[PDB]
Amino acid sequence: RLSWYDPDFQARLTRSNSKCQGQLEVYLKDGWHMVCSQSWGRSSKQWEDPSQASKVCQRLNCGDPLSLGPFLKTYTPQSSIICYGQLGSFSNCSHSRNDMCHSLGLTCLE
Repeated sequence: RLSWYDPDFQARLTRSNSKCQGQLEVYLKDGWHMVCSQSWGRSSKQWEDPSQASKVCQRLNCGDPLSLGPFLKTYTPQSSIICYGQLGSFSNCSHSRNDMCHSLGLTCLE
């Protein structure tokens, strides 16, 4: 129903320090929500493929994705969400009602 690949899909990297390097904030029906790096059954450790987020970096007019994984620990049990299913699908995600939520970060080139 919703994927980060859709042209209708809206996302931003949180202010943080650089607009091409921050926490992944995505647009849901409700509104903007941060993604927790415990989503899609993935663990809070840097996985080997950041390229799946090239389209996201493109949406923010940034360059190629350098890294994609747990970027710091912001903690906001309401704004941060956890999706279940297939990596990339944001089809009705759940709130991070857990005692170990980590921030998902995307680093795109300038």
